[PDB]
Amino acid sequence: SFFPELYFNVDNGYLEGLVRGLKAGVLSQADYLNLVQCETLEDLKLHLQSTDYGNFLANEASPLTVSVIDDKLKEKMVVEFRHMRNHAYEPLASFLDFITYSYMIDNVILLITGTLHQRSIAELVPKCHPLGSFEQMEAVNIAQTPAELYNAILVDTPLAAFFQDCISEQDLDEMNIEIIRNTLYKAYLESFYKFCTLLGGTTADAMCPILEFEADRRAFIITINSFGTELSKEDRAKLFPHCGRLYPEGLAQLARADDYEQVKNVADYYPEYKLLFEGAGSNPGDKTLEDRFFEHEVKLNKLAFLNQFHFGVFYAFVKLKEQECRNIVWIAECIAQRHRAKIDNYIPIF
Amino acid sequence: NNPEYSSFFGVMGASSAMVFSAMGAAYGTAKSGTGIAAMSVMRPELIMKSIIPVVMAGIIAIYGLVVAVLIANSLTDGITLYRSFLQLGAGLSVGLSGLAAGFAIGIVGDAGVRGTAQQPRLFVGMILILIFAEVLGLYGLIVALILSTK
Amino acid sequence: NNPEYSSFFGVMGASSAMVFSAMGAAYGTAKSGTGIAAMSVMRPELIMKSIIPVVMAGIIAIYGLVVAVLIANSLTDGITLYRSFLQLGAGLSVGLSGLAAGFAIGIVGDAGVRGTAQQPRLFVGMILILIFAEVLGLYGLIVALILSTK
Amino acid sequence: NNPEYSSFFGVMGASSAMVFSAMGAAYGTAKSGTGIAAMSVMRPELIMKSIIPVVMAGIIAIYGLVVAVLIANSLTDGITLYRSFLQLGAGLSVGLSGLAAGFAIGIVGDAGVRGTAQQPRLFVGMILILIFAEVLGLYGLIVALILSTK
Amino acid sequence: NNPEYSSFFGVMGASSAMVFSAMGAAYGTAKSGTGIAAMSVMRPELIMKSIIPVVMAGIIAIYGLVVAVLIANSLTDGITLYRSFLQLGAGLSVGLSGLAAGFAIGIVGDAGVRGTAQQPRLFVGMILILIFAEVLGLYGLIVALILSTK
Amino acid sequence: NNPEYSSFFGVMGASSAMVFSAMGAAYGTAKSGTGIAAMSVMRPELIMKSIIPVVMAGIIAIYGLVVAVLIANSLTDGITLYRSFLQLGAGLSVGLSGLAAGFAIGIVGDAGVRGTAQQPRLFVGMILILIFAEVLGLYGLIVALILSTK
Amino acid sequence: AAGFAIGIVGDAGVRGTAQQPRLFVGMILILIFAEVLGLYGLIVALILSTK
Amino acid sequence: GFFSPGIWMGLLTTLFMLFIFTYGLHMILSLKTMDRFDD
Amino acid sequence: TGLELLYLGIFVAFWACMIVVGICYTIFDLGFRFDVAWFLTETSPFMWSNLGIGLAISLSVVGAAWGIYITGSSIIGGGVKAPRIKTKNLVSIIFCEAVAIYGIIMAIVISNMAEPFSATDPKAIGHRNYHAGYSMFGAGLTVGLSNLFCGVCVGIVGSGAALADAQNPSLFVKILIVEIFGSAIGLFGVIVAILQTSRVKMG
Ligand SMILES: CCCCCCCCCCCCCCCCCC(=O)OC[C@H](COP(=O)([O-])OCC[N+](C)(C)C)OC(=O)CCCCCCCCCCCCCCCCC
Ligand SMILES: CCCCCCCCCCCCCCCCCC(=O)OC[C@H](COP(=O)([O-])OCC[N+](C)(C)C)OC(=O)CCCCCCCCCCCCCCCCC
Ligand SMILES: CCCCCCCCCCCCCCCCCC(=O)OC[C@H](COP(=O)([O-])OCC[N+](C)(C)C)OC(=O)CCCCCCCCCCCCCCCCC
Ligand SMILES: CCCCCCCCCCCCCCCCCC(=O)OC[C@H](COP(=O)([O-])OCC[N+](C)(C)C)OC(=O)CCCCCCCCCCCCCCCCC
Ligand SMILES: CCCCCCCCCCCCCCCCCCCC(=O)O[C@H](COC(=O)CCCCCCCCCCCCCC)COP(=O)(O)OCCN
Ligand SMILES: CCCCCCCCCCCCCCCCCCCC(=O)O[C@H](COC(=O)CCCCCCCCCCCCCC)COP(=O)(O)OCCN
Ligand SMILES: CCCCCCCCCCCCCCCCCCCC(=O)O[C@H](COC(=O)CCCCCCCCCCCCCC)COP(=O)(O)OCCN
Ligand SMILES: CC(C)CCC[C@@H](C)[C@H]1CC[C@H]2[C@@H]3CC=C4C[C@@H](O)CC[C@]4(C)[C@H]3CC[C@]12C
Ligand SMILES: CC(C)CCC[C@@H](C)[C@H]1CC[C@H]2[C@@H]3CC=C4C[C@@H](O)CC[C@]4(C)[C@H]3CC[C@]12C
Ligand SMILES: CC(C)CCC[C@@H](C)[C@H]1CC[C@H]2[C@@H]3CC=C4C[C@@H](O)CC[C@]4(C)[C@H]3CC[C@]12C
Ligand SMILES: CC(C)CCC[C@@H](C)[C@H]1CC[C@H]2[C@@H]3CC=C4C[C@@H](O)CC[C@]4(C)[C@H]3CC[C@]12C
Ligand SMILES: CC(C)CCC[C@@H](C)[C@H]1CC[C@H]2[C@@H]3CC=C4C[C@@H](O)CC[C@]4(C)[C@H]3CC[C@]12C
Ligand SMILES: CC(C)CCC[C@@H](C)[C@H]1CC[C@H]2[C@@H]3CC=C4C[C@@H](O)CC[C@]4(C)[C@H]3CC[C@]12C
Ligand SMILES: CC(C)CCC[C@@H](C)[C@H]1CC[C@H]2[C@@H]3CC=C4C[C@@H](O)CC[C@]4(C)[C@H]3CC[C@]12C
Ligand SMILES: CC(C)CCC[C@@H](C)[C@H]1CC[C@H]2[C@@H]3CC=C4C[C@@H](O)CC[C@]4(C)[C@H]3CC[C@]12C
Ligand SMILES: CC(C)CCC[C@@H](C)[C@H]1CC[C@H]2[C@@H]3CC=C4C[C@@H](O)CC[C@]4(C)[C@H]3CC[C@]12C
Repeated sequence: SFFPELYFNVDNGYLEGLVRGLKAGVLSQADYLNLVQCETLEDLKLHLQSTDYGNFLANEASPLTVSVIDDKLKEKMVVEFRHMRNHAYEPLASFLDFITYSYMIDNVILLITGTLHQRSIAELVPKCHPLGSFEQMEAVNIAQTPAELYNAILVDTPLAAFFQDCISEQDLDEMNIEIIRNTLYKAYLESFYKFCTLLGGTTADAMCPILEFEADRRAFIITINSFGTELSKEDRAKLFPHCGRLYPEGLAQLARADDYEQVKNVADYYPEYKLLFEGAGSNPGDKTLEDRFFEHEVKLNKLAFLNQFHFGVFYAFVKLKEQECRNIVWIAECIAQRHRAKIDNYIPIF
Repeated sequence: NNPEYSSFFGVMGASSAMVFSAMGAAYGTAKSGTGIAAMSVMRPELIMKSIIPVVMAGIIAIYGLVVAVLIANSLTDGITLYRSFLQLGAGLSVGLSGLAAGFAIGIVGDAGVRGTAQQPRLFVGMILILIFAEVLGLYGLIVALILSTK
Repeated sequence: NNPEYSSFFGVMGASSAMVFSAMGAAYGTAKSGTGIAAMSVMRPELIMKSIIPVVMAGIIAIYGLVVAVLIANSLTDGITLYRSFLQLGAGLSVGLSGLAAGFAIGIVGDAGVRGTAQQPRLFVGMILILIFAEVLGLYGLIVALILSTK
Repeated sequence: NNPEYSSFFGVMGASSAMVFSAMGAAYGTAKSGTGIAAMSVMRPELIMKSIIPVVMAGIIAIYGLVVAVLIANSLTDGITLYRSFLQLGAGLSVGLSGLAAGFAIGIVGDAGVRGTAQQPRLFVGMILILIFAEVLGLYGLIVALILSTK
Repeated sequence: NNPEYSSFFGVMGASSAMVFSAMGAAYGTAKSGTGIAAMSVMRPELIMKSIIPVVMAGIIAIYGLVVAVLIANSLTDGITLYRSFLQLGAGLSVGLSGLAAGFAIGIVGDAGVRGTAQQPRLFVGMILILIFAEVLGLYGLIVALILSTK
Repeated sequence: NNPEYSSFFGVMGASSAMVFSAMGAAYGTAKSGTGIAAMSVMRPELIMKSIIPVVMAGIIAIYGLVVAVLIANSLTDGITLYRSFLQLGAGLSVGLSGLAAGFAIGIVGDAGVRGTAQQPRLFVGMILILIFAEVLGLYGLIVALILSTK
Repeated sequence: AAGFAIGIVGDAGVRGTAQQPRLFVGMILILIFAEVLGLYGLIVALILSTK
Repeated sequence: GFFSPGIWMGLLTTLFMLFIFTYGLHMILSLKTMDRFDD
Repeated sequence: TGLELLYLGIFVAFWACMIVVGICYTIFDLGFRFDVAWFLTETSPFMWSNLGIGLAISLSVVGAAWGIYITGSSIIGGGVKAPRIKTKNLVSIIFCEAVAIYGIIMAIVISNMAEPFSATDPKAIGHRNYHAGYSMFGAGLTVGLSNLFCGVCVGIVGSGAALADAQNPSLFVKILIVEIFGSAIGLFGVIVAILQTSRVKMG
């Protein structure tokens, strides 16, 4: 074993304690029930004020909206993550940067989509996710030139490594943005898994399961969604990350798969995914496959907190708080639309 | 009479017993404790049951202490080179066997405690594996006693 | 008419026989325990069936103990340098063969239990591979006995 | 008459022939078992046909045992230092050649079973590669015999 | 007349000749087997035509075996220190030349088989590069034979 | 009468008491300054309060300087081996104790400056931990004052 | 050791003073504390050499 | 001889001090500076 | 991994040199030069005794500081959102420092057994003085290393305990038992060192 116990706290111990303290503030099942019992968005804020969230929503206008609540939750998480990153050192700094690459991918996809449609990049900036902000000025004032934007990404963005999967800037106008996004995400997930493995120790032990499940769920959902589309099997198989546990012949069977029944047969070989697919009834009124995978992801991120001397705590906390913000936004949506029947679809955490 | 340097190896035998058995017990207790503390936020009622691997690591420390006391009581400034070597070997045996058993107990106890938080049925399996790892230190103590008494 | 440092090599043989065998058994037990804990969350019923690797590593430790006690009882004050070297060779042979077998058992048991959670049929194949890994330590024991009872 | 340290190199030859061959066979068995467990998830019927790597890895340990037993029998009180060098060289040759052959068998068998999980026609090629990686241990055994029997 | 330790370097020459040559051949075989396993999934009918790198590594091991057996047949009790050094040098030359040749064969064979899985014309280039790597072990054998027979 | 080299150990003890204490205090100062710089961008009013860990690292350096000055003023031409090695032991004690205490002070202060920036109440807790970290080096100095004046 | 301390502290301080001008005095004090380590080394060196 | 008693004592003392200094230098070289500052 | 590469290279080179040196000394019949007797004997007992005292104190302090930083980082990090950690979990620091207190106690006990010889010939120095130096060195090693490991273990366990307390107050009282068990190892080392230096007499 790497014996991280000896040296982890030299640099990252204070942040380990800090992130665990932050995780202790994620709403529990009782708090989720209390928020569910509300009647209006104002009452939602009122109940939420008793949790760790506090007065994050007191300043904003009395006529609360789901949009306002969602933006405030996003802003709070961005602030906390930015504080942790600012107080992090080299290895944990790279870990947190890898966490942010996920949103930087979507942001660059937005940038290229707007540019190919001749829209100002500066005017596209506000829609980008805060955690993936392109503070670099090389990819700004591009004059709506896709070639200039590709060069800017390559020169002054951490995505230059993932953009070597493509062959040239003509690929931006050639390939569909979804395929670009998913190729970028495959490369990013593979690099993230490699980095975690190189870190080794408790970090690898507690983090590789999460990335592996991410890869497997990406494979499953890409297969299930590309059935009725023009996305050929050959071009689909290029989008499966190789980190998952399906790499030997599992991804191959999925690539050859031509129906949800075949996808389920492939998933059967792995019991962990077998249960998720069995519970994913997919008919109206019961948990869908995406919801089952969300439950499994939350479970894995929670188990990430049973290890101690590892960076996986930060990724798990970021994902758990993302899920919590999604849950609160969903509860606010149910309150606003008066659809109390489905108000229990939120995936609980802790 | 015997060589002036003879007692060096018996001294190092007692020291090696104590130091290496202490290393093993310390690692076992540290790993098991960092497992127990992390788990207990999730399953607070399992702490007392999960304390057992810590006790096994302490037992490794006890074996090391026993052999070290034997050597330090049987060690004199004029002990034959033969007896000094015997005590060096007994010390190395107990210390390194306890080191291995402590590493094994730390790993097994941490993993088993985390699993028991998730799977209560695994407690007995964890206890079996911990006994099997503790029997290694017991073997080391047996060999150390044979050597030191011989 | 023999050196008084002759017993040093035989004592190191006994100490190594116990120590390295214990380290290999500890690696086997630790890895197999981690595997059992990981696989027990989903498939609790397989814990006792899957405890085999720990038993095999314990048998490796027992090989080491057997050879260590044989050497310890074969030791003597006027042990010729020849017999001392024979016992050192037997101790190194058993200890390091058991160490290699313990590494093999650790890896194979981890993989086997984790797979048998997914593939029930893999149990017998894992048992065969573990038998080969144990046979390695058995070979080491045979050589150690031949060397230590000349 | 002859130096008293020759038996040390003789027993070093024996213990090396055993230990390094055991380490090579252990690595081969561990890698092959990891590969077998990985591949058997989807293709259980090949669990037994994919055990040839482990048998071919155990053959290396058998080579090492043969040389170690030969050396241990040839050992005696008055072996010339030249005969002790011969035995040490035979042991080193068999042990390290078997260690290299075990590395090669482990890697080749792991890759071969993983591939055969997807392409049945690769089994014969894997068998031939394993034979080519086993003749290395065979050559080591031949050289060890030529040195020891001399 | 001659020092009693002269044959140490001769036995080391034989052992090195075999061991390092076997290590190089084993590395070549492992790398080539990994390449063959990787390629055979898509292009299975090329396995037999692609087994060549393993054969080249086997030839390197045969070079090592030839030199080792020659040294072991020219090794005598009254071996002059000069001839012992000659044999040690021959063994090291062939062994390490074969180790380098096996490294080259492994890398080139892996790359060439992976490429030939996509570009059929690359087969002849791979054979040429493998011959150019083989001649390195051939030169090592030449030098070792010259030194041994001198 | 006494060896001409007897003063080397005392000189090196003084040099160590200075150097290792200086390294520990430098680590403490560097880590605490990093923490203070990171914190100050948002809480400028806490710089003076948070400069305490730097002062305690300076105190570690002062203990080192004191013991080094004592040994350097006690060195003499006819310094016996007894006094020389007493001073070597005192220097090692002070140097390593100050090194470890400085490491602890640096780490704890870097943590606690940032913590107090967020939570004002943590200042007293940070001070409480830091005083223990410093009295570790103080214990080293106490043993040095016992030894160098034994 | 004092050079290590001064490098780390001064780099951090000069980079953080671009953000907070009030950190200059803190950086100066920490650098003084780092320099007194070299001064202690010099004091012991003089005591020894001029002994 | 290659070594004498004084050389042996000095070498062991210098070896212990080299170990201590190597530990300290390792812990110092492991020092890292922040790459970002809070807004 | 540059520094680890340097350490590994030094280790491998040193031990390859030792292997070849031992082979040479044995094979060339020059074993009589490899006089471990002469080494242990000419090497002054004062070196061993004072290295032992220095190690007893220094390694104990090293372990105490290791554990103190390991657990204080966690205490202070957790207390940013739950300051009660600072007031409650100081017991872990107390244990980590009791390690160093044991260290100084054993340094005193060992140093009390020192005394000059006024002899240089080994026959004059005698078994009593040689064994005294060796046993003081061994006791220093025992106490220092046992205290180092116990302090590191208690620090790891205390960081775990502080992190667990940051989330649920009623857990530290049950997790302190692990700290007590880890603390017992330092006491064991102290007892063994005392037994070793029980009948030790330089003079
Ligand atoms: C690379 C990292 C940095 C270095 C860190 C490690 C440093 C290791 C410390 C080296 C000092 C070793 C002790 C030297 C004295 C013993 C020498 C000896 O046994 O020979 C003299 C002994 C005794 O000699 P003697 O007693 O007959 O000589 C008369 C006595 N004197 C000389 C004192 C007057 O045996 C011989 O005579 C052998 C002659 C041949 C020399 C063989 C030496 C072995 C090493 C040679 C190869 C190098 C190995 C490294 C390989 C490459 C790297 C992996
Ligand atoms: C704060 C700690 C910092 C880190 C540690 C660094 C400390 C280095 C201290 C100097 C080296 C001392 C080594 C041990 C010898 C001590 C002296 C002694 O007792 O000898 C008396 C002895 C007394 O002799 P004797 O009586 O024992 O010998 C028997 C009699 N004769 C000699 C006739 C056979 O004499 C000597 O001076 C012995 C020679 C020792 C030479 C050792 C070589 C050291 C090389 C220095 C390091 C390399 C420098 C280059 C670096 C390059 C750039 C990085
Ligand atoms: C792969 C690595 C390359 C192999 C070589 C490694 C480097 C070793 C060379 C180190 C430099 C030393 C050269 C000789 C120096 C002169 C010494 C001398 O005077 O000798 C007197 C010594 C000692 O004295 P003596 O024995 O000659 O005198 C008689 C002494 N009585 C009476 C007691 C018996 O003996 C010799 O004459 C030695 C001659 C040959 C020495 C050659 C070096 C020995 C080490 C060789 C390598 C060992 C490993 C071999 C296997 C490796 C396989 C990977
Ligand atoms: C890497 C992990 C550590 C293990 C390897 C290194 C171990 C030793 C390193 C320390 C320095 C060298 C120690 C030996 C010094 C020489 C002592 C001496 O001359 O006296 C011998 C003594 C006495 O020699 P003697 O000449 O007095 O002979 C006795 C003569 N009468 C009885 C008449 C007095 O006897 C021995 O031969 C003891 C065996 C030990 C010496 C050989 C050391 C072996 C080093 C490792 C290589 C092993 C070869 C096989 C390789 C494969 C291994 C699996
Ligand atoms: C540049 C930086 C500053 C300078 C470097 C300082 C730090 C490095 C120094 C550390 C020591 C390195 C060298 C070790 C040599 C090992 C033994 C060599 C064998 C040898 O030939 O020694 C014989 C004596 O040795 C004996 O009698 C055997 C004693 C062996 C004891 C070894 C213990 C220490 C090393 C290994 C353990 C390390 C852990 C700490 C204990 C020589 O015989 P002669 O002809 O001189 O004899 C004269 C009377 N017969
Ligand atoms: C492997 C091939 C065969 C090798 C055989 C020869 C012997 C080994 C020599 C090294 C061989 C490999 C080359 C390594 C070069 C040195 C280590 C890396 C570079 C280095 O030292 O720089 C940084 C440390 O700073 C420094 O430069 C500080 C180093 C100086 C300190 C000197 C004190 C130690 C004295 C030795 C005695 C202690 C013994 C302890 C066991 C480390 O960089 P990084 O890893 O942070 O960055 C990553 C890249 N560098
Ligand atoms: C496969 C790997 C290799 C395994 C093989 C073992 C390797 C061990 C390495 C150590 C060296 C080999 C041991 C045997 C050689 C001992 C030295 C013999 C040379 C000799 O004649 O010295 C006598 C003194 O030695 C003595 O009386 C010394 C007795 C003690 C020797 C053993 C000590 C080794 C160091 C152990 C440290 C363990 C540390 C544990 C943490 C002479 O003396 P004399 O009385 O005839 O003097 C007459 C003066 N006029
Ligand atoms: C099992 C561990 C924890 C120790 C607790 C039991 C103690 C009291 C027992 C266990 C093994 C025992 C030793 C076993 C062997 C012998 C040899 C015999 O001729 C005299 C007594 C002596 C030296 C025993 C002393 C007491 C002993 C150490
Ligand atoms: C007591 C519990 C822990 C069971 C484990 C047994 C251990 C601790 C003890 C108890 C009795 C002991 C034996 C009692 C008597 C002797 C005879 C002596 O000449 C050599 C040691 C030897 C052979 C002891 C070996 C170790 C031993 C078996
Ligand atoms: C269950 C307990 C006994 C431990 C398991 C290992 C046992 C079976 C081992 C450990 C040491 C072994 C003994 C060691 C030495 C000898 C001397 C030999 O000439 C006959 C066998 C005999 C008497 C062995 C019998 C088996 C033995 C007692
Ligand atoms: C399949 C079974 C037989 C293997 C397990 C038992 C092994 C360890 C036993 C069975 C018979 C034993 C052999 C029987 C008799 C002797 C003669 C003695 O002078 C040297 C040891 C030697 C040569 C034994 C070595 C170990 C041995 C091979
Ligand atoms: C499953 C396979 C590997 C088993 C085959 C093992 C073979 C290679 C072994 C078993 C016993 C061995 C023989 C045992 C003894 C001798 C006598 C010796 O003077 C020459 C070699 C020779 C004749 C050996 C040759 C190799 C040998 C036949
Ligand atoms: C697993 C099995 C099938 C592989 C073969 C292993 C057995 C049969 C081998 C290993 C060691 C071998 C022995 C090695 C040495 C000698 C001494 C020689 O003068 C006669 C043959 C004899 C006695 C060999 C007989 C066969 C032997 C016992
Ligand atoms: C035929 C191929 C497959 C090789 C398999 C057998 C090998 C490993 C063994 C079995 C019996 C062995 C032979 C048995 C006896 C001797 C006599 C001796 O003075 C020189 C070596 C020599 C000539 C051996 C060479 C190697 C040998 C031929
Ligand atoms: C396929 C592999 C095993 C081929 C091995 C290489 C063969 C061709 C080599 C290796 C050693 C060689 C032998 C070495 C020594 C002698 C003795 C000499 O008086 C006649 C030739 C003879 C008998 C050689 C014949 C060829 C030989 C057997
Ligand atoms: C496979 C082949 C090409 C590689 C070996 C090259 C051949 C041609 C070389 C290698 C070593 C050489 C031998 C080395 C030494 C001697 C001794 C001399 O008095 C007569 C020639 C003779 C007997 C040489 C003949 C040619 C030789 C055998």
